[PDB]
Amino acid sequence: SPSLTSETEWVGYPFRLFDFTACHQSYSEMSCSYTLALAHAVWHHSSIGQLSLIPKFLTEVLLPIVKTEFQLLYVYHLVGPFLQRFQQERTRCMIEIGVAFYDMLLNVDQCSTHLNYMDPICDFLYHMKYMFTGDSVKEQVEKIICNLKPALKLRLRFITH
Amino acid sequence: MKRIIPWIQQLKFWLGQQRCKQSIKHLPTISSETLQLSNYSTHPIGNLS
Amino acid sequence: METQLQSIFEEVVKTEVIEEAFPGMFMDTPEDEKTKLISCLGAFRQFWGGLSQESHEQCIQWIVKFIHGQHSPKRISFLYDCLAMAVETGLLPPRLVCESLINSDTLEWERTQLWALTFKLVRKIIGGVDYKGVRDLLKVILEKILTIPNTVSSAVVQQLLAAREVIAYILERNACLLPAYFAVTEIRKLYPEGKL
Repeated sequence: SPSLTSETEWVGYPFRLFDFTACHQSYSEMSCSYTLALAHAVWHHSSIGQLSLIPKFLTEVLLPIVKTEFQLLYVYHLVGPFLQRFQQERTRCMIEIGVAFYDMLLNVDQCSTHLNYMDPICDFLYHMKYMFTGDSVKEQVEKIICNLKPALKLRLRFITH
Repeated sequence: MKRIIPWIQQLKFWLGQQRCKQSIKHLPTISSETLQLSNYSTHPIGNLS
Repeated sequence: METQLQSIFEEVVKTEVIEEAFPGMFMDTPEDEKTKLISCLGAFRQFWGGLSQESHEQCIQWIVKFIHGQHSPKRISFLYDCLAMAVETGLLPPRLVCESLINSDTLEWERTQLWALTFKLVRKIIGGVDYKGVRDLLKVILEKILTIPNTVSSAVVQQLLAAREVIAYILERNACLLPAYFAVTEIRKLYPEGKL
């Protein structure tokens, strides 16, 4: 969309923008927060055979179009709550989603000058490691981590252990 | 002849010790040029001339 | 060996204090003060050059109980400078010193000068610990800060605040001593939701 890629004319803290409960005051943005809410409502009710089409959709459709930081945070806000379901019931897809997260982080670190939100991204990745993946993602992550810019590498250095 | 100049510098320091050991002859001291104590490579006493 | 440790430590404190006690130009103040500290560090290095790995920590508990048993703050700061150069030169693993410093039960908040000098030294030597050790140190420092009352005296507050700079240094995001997720996990394990 123009609201995630080109115009951050409303560039309000995206962790407000993707909070749907903003609908309390009449400040819901658009399909951004609305499709985030409906996607969570649909995937919350989905069987695991229906959720398991998410990794293909990430690594085949979303990964060639995530270019800026708002799209990366939107994909994190979109998929991140269901790693509990994947880690409980089907563990291939949690690993594939972890690799897809690091790949999108690589594309946004390359195709952008600087990140304003490197700290929530880094804390999300540490939370995903220490809660869900652990150390199944070792060899394939370090190629991605070594290609990042210095500040992100400085905060992400503890991933490799 | 040209090896007199390495010697003269060696004869400075020797003479210096003479001028110290004549100095402290009336006070109650014991002078020495070598002190065999341990440490010697960590203490600044190792890092002296 | 315990007696040997006692002898070396006693003689170092007494000697360095007394020769410096009379200021007959004995010293040149700038980095020669650093050299007298090097002198205590070398005396500590000789003492350490004689010990096994498994015996590496009970001697350190003896060192810290001997430092905390002192009363003169100049004596305490001189032995803390000795411990600082003993860590800095690479002789001592910089996790055992910090743990035995904080978990020493003589470290109470009423010993305010001991509190200040101890947490000053831990601020000096915490930068080399690995991150899991930094996490356990964060936990024990928070539990040490938790024993202070709601009200303390108005003079002891600045010397009490020396632990706050260690806490601010650990939870600083640019220094990156540990992953910040570990820091908020230890904090929220100690201050759960609803607790100030």
